[PDB]
Amino acid sequence: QPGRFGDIQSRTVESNDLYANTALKLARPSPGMVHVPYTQTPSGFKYWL
Amino acid sequence: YEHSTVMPNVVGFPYKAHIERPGYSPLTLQMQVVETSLEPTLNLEYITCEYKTVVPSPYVKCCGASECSTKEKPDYQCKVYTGVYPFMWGGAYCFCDSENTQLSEAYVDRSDVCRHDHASAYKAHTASLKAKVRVMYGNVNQTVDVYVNGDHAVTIGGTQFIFGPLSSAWTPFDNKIVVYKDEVFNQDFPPYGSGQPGRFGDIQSRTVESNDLYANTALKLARPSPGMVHVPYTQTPSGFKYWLKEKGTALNTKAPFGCQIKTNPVRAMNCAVGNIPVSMNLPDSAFTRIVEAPTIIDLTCTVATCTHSSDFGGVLTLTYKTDKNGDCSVHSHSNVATLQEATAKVKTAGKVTLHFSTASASPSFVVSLCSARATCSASCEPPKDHIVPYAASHSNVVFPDMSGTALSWVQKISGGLGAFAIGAILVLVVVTCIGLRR
Amino acid sequence: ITCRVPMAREPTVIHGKREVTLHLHPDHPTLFSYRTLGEDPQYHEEWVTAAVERTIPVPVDGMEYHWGNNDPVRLWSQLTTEGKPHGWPHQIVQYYYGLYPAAT
Ligand SMILES: *[C@@H]1O[C@H](CO)[C@@H](O[C@@H]2O[C@H](CO)[C@@H](O)[C@H](O)[C@H]2NC(C)=O)[C@H](O)[C@H]1NC(C)=O
Ligand SMILES: *[C@@H]1O[C@H](CO)[C@@H](O)[C@H](O)[C@H]1NC(C)=O
Repeated sequence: QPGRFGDIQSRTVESNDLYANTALKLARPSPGMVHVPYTQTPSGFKYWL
Repeated sequence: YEHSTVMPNVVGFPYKAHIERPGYSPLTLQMQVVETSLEPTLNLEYITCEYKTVVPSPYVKCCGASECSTKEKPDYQCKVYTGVYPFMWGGAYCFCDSENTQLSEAYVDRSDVCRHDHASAYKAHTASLKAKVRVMYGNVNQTVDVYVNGDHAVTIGGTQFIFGPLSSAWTPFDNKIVVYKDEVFNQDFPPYGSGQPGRFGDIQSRTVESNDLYANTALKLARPSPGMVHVPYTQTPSGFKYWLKEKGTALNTKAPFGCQIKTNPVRAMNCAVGNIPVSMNLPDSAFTRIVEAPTIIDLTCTVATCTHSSDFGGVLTLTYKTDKNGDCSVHSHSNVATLQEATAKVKTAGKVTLHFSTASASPSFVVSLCSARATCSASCEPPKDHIVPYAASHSNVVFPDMSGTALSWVQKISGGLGAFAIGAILVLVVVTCIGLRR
Repeated sequence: ITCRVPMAREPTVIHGKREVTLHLHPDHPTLFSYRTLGEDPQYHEEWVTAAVERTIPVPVDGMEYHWGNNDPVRLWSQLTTEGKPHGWPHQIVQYYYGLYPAAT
């Protein structure tokens, strides 16, 4: 679950598959600007730490 | 034709109004309320803002004496001190060692900026209501703004509508309110001319352009320290900033009934309370003759699915026998269930489908299609989703019909017990009568 | 003049029986407030500094919460419970008690 322990997991340290759930929602850029906005829940690993 | 009915004062709740007169096809009216605003009448009492203290340069007299006279100025405070020895960078100031007098004075005046930043005090009276209503029927679909007081009348498609007056006279503002920027506070404030220092109302003014001012800030002067030139003074801080620091909880986050508070002008919007009575006068051009409208015979009703939820969680099927295809008006004659569509299309096949919303476990209601009527009873199950983001689209009714399973069980139990009791009464009466015969 | 301010992160919502649980992850001290749309509202407001969890009651009338600088968000609760409303009498009474305890 996002925001808690284990938001991203890998089967091993050298695996190529990854499962992530952080609610990466986008948003419309402000008029007359060049940028990409996004809202994302902070890393849950730091929260657990 | 004249008609009158009552609608619930809930924003976004559809209302179906059924009008029937002999010799004409029944009509259904769709009425909705998009926004409602309640505004009271105010009488300005005073305004308050931050102040400033004017302390002009002190007067020093060498080998002499001075006396000051009072002046008409807010909180004017004057004093004269003797035996002073002013000093500056060049050296001494006067010959006389102990014959110098210092005259000091200070006063208070409103801030040069507080025209832009000020807080107003108001007294609230009876409040008037205005609303915006959307009306749909036939090929007419229009939104108009009305006064909900029983006087204003509007015309739509040759039809006269009159709204109000509101059933319950309820207002969120108390007698005395305080307005600042975009927030209102339901708090008591001191009357004019009786302000206290350090709290709200340290300085006062009748209006923003007033040339008069009443201030009470405890301006106290003191004797200057020896060998210096300055005017010391101690004074309680401005009460306006103190009030700004711990004003409390604004009405915007405390008003009941979930209606929003706005300023300029002060008003409350979407205050869901009470019901609105509406009266209407219709012309003869909005109806249709019986000859043109289709004829429906042998109408019966069966329910397909029922799940009492916020949305239209119920579907049923209607069977009929007609003579020609066309359009009819469908209505629900009971408050227990609400229909979604008001006009339906009927063809030679004889099958139509309708969607409805309900709250009771076992609803029972009469459904009318054109000139025909039928009865519907259903069995429903509760939903599983806990929290949903749309408001309820049904009137809260919970008491089930007498034909429901639980009521059937209690009826059967009571009937058995009553029959047993009647049997006991009959047995005792027969026994005592037989005993009295001898 | 016109003065620019950021929008707070969207909270995390977990549903429940007449209750919601909000996980809040602020980046600055932010004002969080909530109220109920009933006759007597249980208004509340506070300052949030660190990541926290909160429980908010949602009656059948409705709840409105304000977080950061986003628009207020409104929620409603349906009539949900356990037990069959068309079965044996004890199931009937248990379901109705789930709806309203005191009356039943
Ligand atoms: C110049 O200084 C002398 C002080 O030497 C001042 O004389 C004083 O005048 C006051 C006012 O009448 C008297 O009360 C004092 O007794 C005087 N002092 C002496 C020592 O006589 C004089 O007034 C000053 N002149 C000006 C123009 O400032
Ligand atoms: C009535 O008009 C409004 C305004 O254009 C529109 O949003 C609404 O969908 C219309 N209703 C119908 C039933 O067409």
